[PDB]
Amino acid sequence: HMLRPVETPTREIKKLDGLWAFSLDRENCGIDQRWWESALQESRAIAVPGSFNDQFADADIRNYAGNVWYQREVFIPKGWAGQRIVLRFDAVTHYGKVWVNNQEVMEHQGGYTPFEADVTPYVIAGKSVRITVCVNNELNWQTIPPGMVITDENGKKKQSYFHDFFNYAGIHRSVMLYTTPNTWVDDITVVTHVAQDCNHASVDWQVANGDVSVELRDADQQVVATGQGTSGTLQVVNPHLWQPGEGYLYELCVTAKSQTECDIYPLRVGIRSVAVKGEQFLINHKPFYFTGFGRHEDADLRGKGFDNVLMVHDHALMDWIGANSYRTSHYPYAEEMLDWADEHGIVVIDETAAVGFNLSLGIGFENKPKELYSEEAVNGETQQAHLQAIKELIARDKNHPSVVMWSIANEPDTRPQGAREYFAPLAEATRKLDPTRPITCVNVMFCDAHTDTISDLFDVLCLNRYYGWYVQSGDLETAEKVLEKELLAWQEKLHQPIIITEYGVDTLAGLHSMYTDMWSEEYQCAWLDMYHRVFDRVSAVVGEQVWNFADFATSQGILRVGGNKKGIFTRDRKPKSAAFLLQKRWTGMNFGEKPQQ
Amino acid sequence: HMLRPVETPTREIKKLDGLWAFSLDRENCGIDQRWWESALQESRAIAVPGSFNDQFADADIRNYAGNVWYQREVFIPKGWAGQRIVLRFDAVTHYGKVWVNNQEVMEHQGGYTPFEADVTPYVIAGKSVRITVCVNNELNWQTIPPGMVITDENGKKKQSYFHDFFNYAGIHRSVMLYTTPNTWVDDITVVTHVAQCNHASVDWQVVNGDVSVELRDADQQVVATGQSGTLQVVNWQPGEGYLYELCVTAKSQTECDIYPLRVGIRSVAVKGEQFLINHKPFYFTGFGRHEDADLRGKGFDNVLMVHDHALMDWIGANSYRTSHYPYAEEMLDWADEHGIVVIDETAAVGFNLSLGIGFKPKELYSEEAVNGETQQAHLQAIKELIARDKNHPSVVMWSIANEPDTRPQGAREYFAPLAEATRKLDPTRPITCVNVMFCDAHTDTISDLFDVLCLNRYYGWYVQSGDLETAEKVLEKELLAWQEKLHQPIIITEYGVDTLAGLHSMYTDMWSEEYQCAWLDMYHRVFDRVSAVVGEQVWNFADFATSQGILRVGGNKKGIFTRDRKPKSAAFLLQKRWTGMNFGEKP
Ligand SMILES: CCCCCC[C@@H]1NC[C@@H](O)[C@H](O)[C@H]1C(=O)O
Ligand SMILES: CCCCCC[C@@H]1NC[C@@H](O)[C@H](O)[C@H]1C(=O)O
Repeated sequence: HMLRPVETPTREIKKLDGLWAFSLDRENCGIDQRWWESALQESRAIAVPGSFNDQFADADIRNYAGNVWYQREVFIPKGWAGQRIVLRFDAVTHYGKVWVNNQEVMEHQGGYTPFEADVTPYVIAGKSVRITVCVNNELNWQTIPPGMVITDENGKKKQSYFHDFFNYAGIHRSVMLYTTPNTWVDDITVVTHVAQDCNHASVDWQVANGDVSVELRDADQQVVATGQGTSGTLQVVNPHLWQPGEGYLYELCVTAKSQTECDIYPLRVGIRSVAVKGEQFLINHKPFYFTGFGRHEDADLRGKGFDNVLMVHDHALMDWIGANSYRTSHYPYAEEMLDWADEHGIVVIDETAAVGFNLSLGIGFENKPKELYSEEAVNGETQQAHLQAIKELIARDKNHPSVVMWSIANEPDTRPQGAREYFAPLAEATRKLDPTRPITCVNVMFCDAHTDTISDLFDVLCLNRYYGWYVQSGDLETAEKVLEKELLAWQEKLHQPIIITEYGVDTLAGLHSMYTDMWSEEYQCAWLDMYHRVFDRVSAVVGEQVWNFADFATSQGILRVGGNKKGIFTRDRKPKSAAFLLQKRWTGMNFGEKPQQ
Repeated sequence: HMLRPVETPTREIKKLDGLWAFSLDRENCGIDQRWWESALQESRAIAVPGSFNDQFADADIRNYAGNVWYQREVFIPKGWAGQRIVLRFDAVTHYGKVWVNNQEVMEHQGGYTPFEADVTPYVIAGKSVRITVCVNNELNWQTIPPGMVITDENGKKKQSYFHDFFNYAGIHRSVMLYTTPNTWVDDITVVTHVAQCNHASVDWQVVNGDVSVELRDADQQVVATGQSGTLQVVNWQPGEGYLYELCVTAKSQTECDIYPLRVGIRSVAVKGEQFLINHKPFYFTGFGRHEDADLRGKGFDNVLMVHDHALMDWIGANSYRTSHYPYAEEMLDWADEHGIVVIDETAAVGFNLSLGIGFKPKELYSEEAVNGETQQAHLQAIKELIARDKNHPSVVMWSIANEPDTRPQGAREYFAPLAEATRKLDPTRPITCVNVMFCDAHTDTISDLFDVLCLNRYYGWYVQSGDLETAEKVLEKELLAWQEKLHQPIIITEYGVDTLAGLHSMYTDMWSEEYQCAWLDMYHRVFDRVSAVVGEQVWNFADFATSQGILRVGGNKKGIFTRDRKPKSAAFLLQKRWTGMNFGEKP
C-alpha cells in the first residue's frame, strides 16, 4: 500500500536537495567491511537525483557494473517527536539497500518504482542520522528488464542487455523523509463510472486504524459529495468530465479520524470512462485518436535523473507539436510526469520495464541461451518478478486519470511456444489487478500477423513497425505496400484497435539529401508522411506514436551513431525538420479525432 | 550582513521544489490590480530555480521585457511556532518584490545576490501561505549591469544592453525558508594570517547572546577556542584545499543558537611580478566561465556543477574567474572545499559603448549615462558581493568591474572612490578591474588603482584576423610594454577564438578547431616569454547563449567545450599544457 506524499497533517523534508558522498566498489568489499558503519572513504560529491554514469565524464564510472555507495548525513527535524516518519525512495535504478545509521531498513529490486520504510524506532528526532545506500546496476534473467553479466578473465564485470537505451543507474529520482500522524491514510482506490456524460458516480475503497469520511471538493473547492466507510462507496454525481483536451480534476479528500488525532489525504480525481469496443478506443464513450510519442527519461549529463526544467520544456514542445498522448517507453516514468498528465489531460499508455524479452533484435557478427523461454533464460522466477513489476506499477498509478492503458511488455519474441505460456498468466493477473483499464503488449516487427502468438490475450494491439528502415531500406514504394498489407492483416485477424506505438527513422540533424535517402532530414519527413497516408486508410488504426521524441543514449555499437537518432528533437531539444511536419498534421486535425483522409 | 543557512539549531525547507504558477504581465496591470490578492490565473507551471526565458520554447516569453509573476503556496511546518523564520531568495535576476499573503515582505535590485526577510508576524504555523514574487528583467543606466530600454511605436519594449551574454532572468537560484532561535547569529567575519609553520586567525562574530567559538578540525577535534573578537595561533593550499571549522555559539540563558562555518588558513599577497598564495609564487590556470546551460538558462543545477568540475579537474585548470557576475554560492563552497582558486567578480559589465557590431549617449561618463546614482548602485553591488563572499577562502581576488572604457575623461572620477572604498571594504583580498583590448598600454587611464591588472586580449581574432605571425608580434610587444609600464603581476582573464565544433581546415582558417589549437599555442608560447604574467584563463570554458547578431552563430562559440559540454580538439591541447606543468608553476 503506497501513496504519493503531500501536505498538512503530513510533511516532507526531502534529501533530494543536494550532493551525496559517492564511491565505487571494484572488488565488492563494501558489504564485508560494512561501509554503512562509518562515513565513507574515497568519497566524491555526486548530485541526487541523477544517474552516476554521465556525471564525471569518465568512461570507467560510466561503464561500471557492480555496487556503488551513496551516503549523506541529515538533521531529523525536531517538531517530529510525536508523528510517524517514513523514508521514501522514489526510484533507485535496479537495486538498492539502505542503512539508517547501522540499521538496514529497506531493500528493493526494481529501478523505476518507489519504496519506503517507516523509520520511527531507528532515529532520534531533533538530531542527525547518517543514510547509506548500496546501489546495484546489474541485470540477470530474473530482473525486469533482463540482462546478462559478463565477467572477463580479470573479474571486470561488463553488463550486456537486450534493449536499446543505455543502462543508466543510480538514484534517479526523489529521496525524502515524510511524516504522517500515527493514524493515517495508507492506500486509496478510486473508480469512475459515466453513462450519458452528465450522470455518474465515483466508487471508492480506502485503507489504517482510522474511521474515514471523504469529501469530493470542486476545482472551486465547493463540496458536492460526501461518504464514510473504510470499505468505500459510490458517490453519485452530475459532473464535468475529465476530457483529453482539458483534463478537469475534482479533488477527493479522505479524512482518517481516530478519536484523538486525525490525518487527511488529498487525492485528485478525473471523472472519465475508458473502454474498448470493436476497433475503437473510447474515453467517455467517444472514439479517441492517439497522437504523440514514445519518450525516454534521458537527457544530457543527468542520464535518467528527473529534472523539473526538462519536464516543463518537453511538455511545452509536445503541446506545441500537437501531441495528445504518450507512452512511458520501457519503464515507469517519474510520477511528476503522470501528475502533469492529469492536470493537462494528456492520455498516457503506462508501461512496465519488461523490455528485452527477445534475443533476435541484435547487431551482427558476435553465446546466448538458445531457448528464450526455458530454465536458463526467461523462466518461472522471471514470471514472478514480472508479475511483481506489474503489481508495483499498478499500485502506484491506479488512480491517475491520465493513465488510460497498461503495457505489460515491449517487443517480446512471441514465436516460440512458451511465449504464450509465459504471458497468458500475466495477462490474466493484470486484468484482475485492474479491471477498469484495457491491457496491451507492444509487438515487434518480425512477429507478423501470421506468426504472432499472444496478441489475442490483450485488448489493444500496439505495433512497432519499421518498414522502409530495417527492411526494404530506402524503399518507400515497397515499404508502403508491406505496411498496408500487414495492417489490414492485423485488423482482419483481431478486429482490435491498432495503435502504432513505434514508427521512426534515424536522422542526423543537418544531414540533407536531394535524394530521399536514409539518415537525412528529407527521408525522415517522407517516411513519416508515407506511414501517415497508410494509417489514414485503415479503419482500425486509432493511434500513432512516432518512435522517439528526442535522441537518446544507447550502448555502443555499429547501429548507433552516438545513440539512437530517431528523435524528432535532438538530445538538447532542437527540432529536426520533421517536427514541423508533425506540427502540421497534429494541429491541423480535429482534436482527438482520426484524420478524415 | 549575510550568510548561507545551515541546520543545527536553524532549519530549512526549500521551496525549490520547482513548480510554481507563472505568468507574464503584458499590459502591466498586475501591480495595479494586486494580483498577489488572488492566485494568479491565466497561469502556467514553471520550474524554480531556472531562467524563465528558455523553459517554454516560446520566442515571445524568451524576448520579453517587463515584469513576470511567480507564485506558490507552502505549508509552514507546525513545529515552528516559537522560532524566528526567514524567507530567503538566493537570487532573483534583476529585480524582485515578494508578498507573503499581502504583506510585502521584501524588495531587491541586483540579480545575483540573496535577500531574506523575517516573516514571523505574517505567518501562521501549520497552514499554507501564498507567496507571490514580481521580478523585473529591465536595465537602465542606474542598474548592474547597465542597459537601455527603448519603446517602439506601439508600446512594445526592446531591452538593449552592452554585454555579450544573453539577458536571462527569473528565479535563478535557491528559495529557502529557514528558522533560527530568537537569539541568533546574524553575521560572521574571519581573517587568517600565515608566516614563512605557524599563525593566527582573527574573528569578529557580530550577532543578543554571549559568544563562545570552537575551532574544530576535519576531525572536529579542538585546536583553539575563544569567547566578538579574537586572534588565535595554530602550529588551505591550491592542490589540496584543507578546511577547518569554526563553530559559533551564541549563548543566551533564554535559548541557544549555534552556527557552523568553515575556514581556510591561507595568505594571499602580491608584489614584484609575483602573486603568492601562502607566500608562494602562484600560476593561475583555467577559465573564464558563465552560468549558462541548455533549457535552464542561468538556473543553478547540481549535476551541471559536478560535471563541469570534473571537466576542469581533468583538463588541468586550477582556477577560474566568475565571469561578469557573482556565481552560485555553492560554486565557492566547492572551490573552498576542493581548493580551487577563484577570481571573484561583480556584475559590472557593459560600461563601454565602443565595440558593438556595425551596420546612444555621446560621452560615457556623464549624467545621461554613467552618473552618480550609477556610482551608488555600483558601490552597493560591490558591497553585497563583499558581504556574501567575505568568509569564503577560495576567493583570491576581487574584480570591481569587467571591461569598461577607460579613454573618455571621467573614468577615473567614477572609479577612484570605488577602488578606495572597496580596498577599504576588505584589505585581506587584492583587487583588480579587467580592461579591454583597445585600452592598450599607452591609452589606458586607470590600471594603477588596482593590485593586479587583468587583460582580455584577442589579437589574431578581432584584429589581424587570421594573421597569426603579425598577431604574435603585437602580443609580445604590448605584453612587454605592459610589464615595463606598470611592473604589476598580469593575469590574462580572457583569450579565445570562436570555434565551430566539426569545422576542420587544411589551412588554419578562423572558426576552425585547428585554428583554435594553433592560436592558443601561439599565445602560450608568447606568455612563456614574459616573466610578468602570472595567470592564463582561456576565455570561455563552454559555448554560451548571447543576444542575436551577425557576430554570434547561435551564441558565443569561443568555448573549449560545446554547450552540451563536449570537447573541441583544443580541449586536449589545454590538457597537455595544464597536466604537463608542475602544479601552480608555469614553464
Ligand atoms: C527488426 C525489428 C527492429 C526493432 C527495432 C525497434 C526498437 N524497438 C524498441 C525501441 O526501444 C528501440 O529504440 C527501437 C529501435 O531499434 O530504434
Ligand atoms: C575588439 C574586441 C574586444 C574584445 C571583446 C571580447 C569580449 N570580452 C568580453 C566577454 O564578455 C565577451 O564574451 C568577449 C567575446 O568576444 O565574446
